[PDB]
Amino acid sequence: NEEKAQREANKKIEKQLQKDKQVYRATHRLLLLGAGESGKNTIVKQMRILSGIFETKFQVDKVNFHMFDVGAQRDERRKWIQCFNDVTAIIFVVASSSYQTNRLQAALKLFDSIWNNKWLRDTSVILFLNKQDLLAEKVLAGKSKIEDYFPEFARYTTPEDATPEPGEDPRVTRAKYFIRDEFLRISTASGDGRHYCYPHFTCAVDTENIRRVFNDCRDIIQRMHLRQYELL
Amino acid sequence: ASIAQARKLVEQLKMEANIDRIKVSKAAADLMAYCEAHAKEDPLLTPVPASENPFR
Amino acid sequence: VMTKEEQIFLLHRAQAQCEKRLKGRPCLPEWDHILCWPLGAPGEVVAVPCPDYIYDFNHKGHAYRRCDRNGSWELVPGHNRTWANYSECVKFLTNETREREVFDRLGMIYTVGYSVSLASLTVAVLILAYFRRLHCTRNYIHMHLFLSFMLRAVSIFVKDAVLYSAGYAGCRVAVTFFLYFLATNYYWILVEGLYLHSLIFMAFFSEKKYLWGFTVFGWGLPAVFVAVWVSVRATLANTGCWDLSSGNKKWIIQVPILASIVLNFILFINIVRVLATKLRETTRQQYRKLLKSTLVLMPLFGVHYIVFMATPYTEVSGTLWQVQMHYEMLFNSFQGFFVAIIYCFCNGEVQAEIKKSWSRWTL
Amino acid sequence: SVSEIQLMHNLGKHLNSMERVEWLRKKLQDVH
Amino acid sequence: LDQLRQEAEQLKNQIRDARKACADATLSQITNNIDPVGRIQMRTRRTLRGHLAKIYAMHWGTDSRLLVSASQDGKLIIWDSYTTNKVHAIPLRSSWVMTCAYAPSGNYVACGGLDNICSIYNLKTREGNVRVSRELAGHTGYLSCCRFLDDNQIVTSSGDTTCALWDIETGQQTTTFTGHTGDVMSLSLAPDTRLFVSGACDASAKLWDVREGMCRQTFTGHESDINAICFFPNGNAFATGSDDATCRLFDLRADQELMTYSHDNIICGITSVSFSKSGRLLLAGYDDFNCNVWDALKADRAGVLAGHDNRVSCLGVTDDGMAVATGSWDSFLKIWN
Amino acid sequence: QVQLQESGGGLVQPGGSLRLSCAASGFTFSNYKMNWVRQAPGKGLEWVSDISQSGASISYTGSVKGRFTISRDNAKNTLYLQMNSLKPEDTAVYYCARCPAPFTRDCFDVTSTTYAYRGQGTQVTV
Repeated sequence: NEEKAQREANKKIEKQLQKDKQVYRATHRLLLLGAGESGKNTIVKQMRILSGIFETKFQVDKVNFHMFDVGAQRDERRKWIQCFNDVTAIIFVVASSSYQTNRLQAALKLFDSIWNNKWLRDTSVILFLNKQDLLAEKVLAGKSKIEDYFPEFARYTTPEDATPEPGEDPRVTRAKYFIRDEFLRISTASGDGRHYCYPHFTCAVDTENIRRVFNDCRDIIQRMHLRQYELL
Repeated sequence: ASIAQARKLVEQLKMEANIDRIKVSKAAADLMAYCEAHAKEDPLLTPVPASENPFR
Repeated sequence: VMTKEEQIFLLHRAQAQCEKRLKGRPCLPEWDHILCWPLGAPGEVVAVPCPDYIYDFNHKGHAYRRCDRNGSWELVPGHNRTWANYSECVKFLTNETREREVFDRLGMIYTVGYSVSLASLTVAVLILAYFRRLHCTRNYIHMHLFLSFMLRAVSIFVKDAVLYSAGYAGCRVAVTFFLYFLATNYYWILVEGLYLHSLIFMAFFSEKKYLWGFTVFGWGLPAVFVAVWVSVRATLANTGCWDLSSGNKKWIIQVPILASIVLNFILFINIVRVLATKLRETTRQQYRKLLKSTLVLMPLFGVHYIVFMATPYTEVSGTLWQVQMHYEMLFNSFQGFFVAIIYCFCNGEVQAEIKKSWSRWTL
Repeated sequence: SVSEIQLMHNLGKHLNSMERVEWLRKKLQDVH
Repeated sequence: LDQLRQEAEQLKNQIRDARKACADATLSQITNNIDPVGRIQMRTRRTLRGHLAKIYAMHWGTDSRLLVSASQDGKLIIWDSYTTNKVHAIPLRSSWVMTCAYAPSGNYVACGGLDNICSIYNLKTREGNVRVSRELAGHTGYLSCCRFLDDNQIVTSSGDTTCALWDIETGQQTTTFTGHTGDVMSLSLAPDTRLFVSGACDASAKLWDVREGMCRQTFTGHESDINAICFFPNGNAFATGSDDATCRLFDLRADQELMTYSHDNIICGITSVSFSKSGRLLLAGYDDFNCNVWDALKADRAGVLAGHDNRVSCLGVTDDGMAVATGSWDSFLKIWN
Repeated sequence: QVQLQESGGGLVQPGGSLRLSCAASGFTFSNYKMNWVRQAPGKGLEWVSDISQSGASISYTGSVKGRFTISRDNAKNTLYLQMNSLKPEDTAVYYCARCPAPFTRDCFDVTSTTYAYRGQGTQVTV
């Protein structure tokens, strides 16, 4: 008699768990990670208008995204960063204009640690170089002098594939793509087609950031499906 | 500041120095005695029959 | 074309016509079950054109008979048979064992290929069903595709055994099963293509809404036009075994299947395009990877079907027909084997599962 | 066209023609 | 401050010398009179399926039949391990759960994680449903472990580098335990529930008096973060698993390490440790997707629980020692015998 | 207990040389990637240099590239930072930091405020 009631309760649980399974698979989880001055909070505000962790639900093209901003957590990330091994993407936000004597090097080291973490080796990273406007103003003002914080910038040349914005100074493009390639040097080193880095020249108030995240997530899902078929 | 942290660390080190420690051999004997006195109560250490095993 | 029973009925009609006609001395007319010979000249050879109710007789030629002078037909020397000469009508007759030899060669090649495919795919479906972690929508559709492959193979075997070792229901049901299961294999290849295309282009895929529809489309839609073909055959022809073609009614089953092939080929190239894009978005090595991916994706999509998809019913004694038949028999028979190799035996997940299970069993 | 269905059709037609030819040759031999 | 540092160094040297003086023979020599247990061949007797994401934690019941499991899909599933039937499926407000506890009375469950809150859910309400009996806030870092003392008191550990004792009736911090210099990863209550040990990301374990609220002893020797910790069944010793790919057994009364369970072929950290009923076996989950059953006295690997397709995150041993439940990042709980 | 003791820091004129030494104990030195991080007055912790377990892979911050040289002696369980072409901005407390886990390619948290596997640092005044 008790076993029948237990089985009935179990079936009642199973149907609701199937519903929750469908809901869980229908939603994509994102980990928004960045420095305090990287403009990550401004991105949160822009996505929201459009506690130990902050949850943001937003839908793009009827697709649900659940982004998680880490707050009220110590700077020692090496343990609670493992909770996001199976998120769709980690949106790593960089203050590209912050070349703490050098915040850019700190962001580079953090990106390297995330990239080479064994539990995050299958998690794609969406790179938001968030301070393109501030970077442009700094390099135009002549007070940048990036070569002292980065000697490799002196001999560096703008790549051929770079597509500058209309009316953009060549030095702006040079510096921004130099920082992007500084991150891509880490990302390309032993990526091996299991996780991917998506660098984007972003601003904290860019409405295109949500679409960039959506498109990167679509690409991640497509590449995962192709890997399941051994095509990639 | 860090002075209070250093004071707390030094106080904790003093307290840990003041405590008495028994011989390591005595504690090892205690653990062996416990393991031998409870060895037959351990289904993982010695297997139980499928009738006794609830996960048969 | 023409059946043996219809030719026998035509012979009976000619016999009845000759019987109605029947009802220095000229020979009396007679019926020898071949020709109706009229009154013959005394002591002269009488020539009659080859009959028009026999196809294999050369209508341009004419047979001859000999008649005596007293009014009696000439008999063969030393035999009771009357003298006759049917050679002029039998010129076109030829053994022509080459056509049957080609048919037997084709039969042997697809029999070998389909047996190998059946064995490999039975092993593959057993492996896929046994291992629980392998249970995925992709692997579910794989198992359905493998089942369709083996069903097509065994149905071809059963059809051959029943058909070539008699126009009752036990033959028509075998032909129907052959056509149906061949259609199901083609449509499950199409289902594989459609599922991969939805996984790629339909940004995020809802399994619950589409998997059941895919299963029904793969297994049920072929049944629709197979039942339509059966109904139309029963209504309009219903003659002998359904092995023989009957007008354009053969296109009830074939037009959908080929259409599926067409669709799948399009899907194939599209996915290849995406691969060419994907490796582009991350040199000669990317081209090599794209080549390997398209080579391993060809058997799953049935790409080889597109080469001879639009070939019509050409003459058997032709280079085009022989090339089409040999290529298609070989590749269709070994397609299931290649698919099993690529997606079960060479699959990384399945290989890892097999290695882990075997190592833990030995240990 | 579907190669295997066409092959089965052609084999059936060939077998029917061969049976017809064999019957005609048997008739020819029996008559003469 | 310089004199404080010098005195601290002198005290550390004195503590090391005292621990050396208390250690004359290693555990290997002292355990020469005990036979090896040989190969321990457990098998997956049950497989609990239904969790969607990685399982971060489980806790057995006192009845050794009902167990709670926490998955990072936002689920506490309460399982009847005998028949694999789910007894409860509690949806969590925060899906980032890293710990779960089951009350000894069986009437409550606990969970917590990145939200810093310890949620206590009732299991035997008047209507029979499951409600959030209480939320316990006050930790400034993620909740890494939690264990019930009784229906009214619960002990929790946090990445805030501190441990707390909460009165569930009033929702206040009865006691605070501070001293670790890294995230506390796990805690283990003593058999008498008067003391508890906690391992932290400072490569140190600490023994805390629940009533006094002070750190009685500090145990060192691990080279990296201690992810797991568990008391020996006798209550006078405990074990730790760390990221240095080694487990270590310490004893409380001697203040120093007793044994080190390590192997050259093991280069991955330990996520979970659990003793058997007698304490002769030390079960440790590893990053290499396997679990190792170690001969706790001979420091040899006596068995391998293999079969998990991802990182083994949690371990639990029944109060009667009948079964071992292992959770993993593959979303499945395996019951072993 | 993991112990990292820094020494060799002292007063030096700009453009001078100075060899910072780091004595490591309580862990297998060859198993851990090592780091040098400084804290200039009024500033947070800054990452300077890192060296792999064997010493094959080496990285620097840009400001010290071509000036400082990190090295490790696994047999002596010690780390070194040679300092040449010194500048006044290099005046800081230098912490010999260890990456948290062995046999790993990630080195989280060595610049954190309360990192555990980090030394007390040595003063370098230029």
